[PDB]
Amino acid sequence: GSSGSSGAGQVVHTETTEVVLTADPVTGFGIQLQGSVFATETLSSPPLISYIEADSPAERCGVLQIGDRVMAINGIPTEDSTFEEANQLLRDSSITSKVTLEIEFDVAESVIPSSGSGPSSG
Repeated sequence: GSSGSSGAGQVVHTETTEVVLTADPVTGFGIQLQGSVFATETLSSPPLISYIEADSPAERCGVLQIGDRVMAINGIPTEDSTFEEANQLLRDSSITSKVTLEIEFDVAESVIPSSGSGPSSG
């Protein structure tokens, strides 16, 4: 579990962002997820953005990285059903011509960088 003198070890926080993709007149959302076909209940893993079509709205934003961490889809708790379910969500989303993807990222915290070459004050 822990690798090294444990104790006073604070961690960073994580936020969530809503991705608004407009089902293009050709490449609706053009989003791909990674999982499986068969399972027991869930997918034994979160649905990560397998691939993102080009010239698509999912890419246009560029906020959707390959292998993202979708915590939900339009509120849907990505933690059950079959890979198809999630896949269906998108398709359906096409109806309203808008799909919501709950992503999760890290946020910079109060901490000084390392003295070297790269990051410059601004």
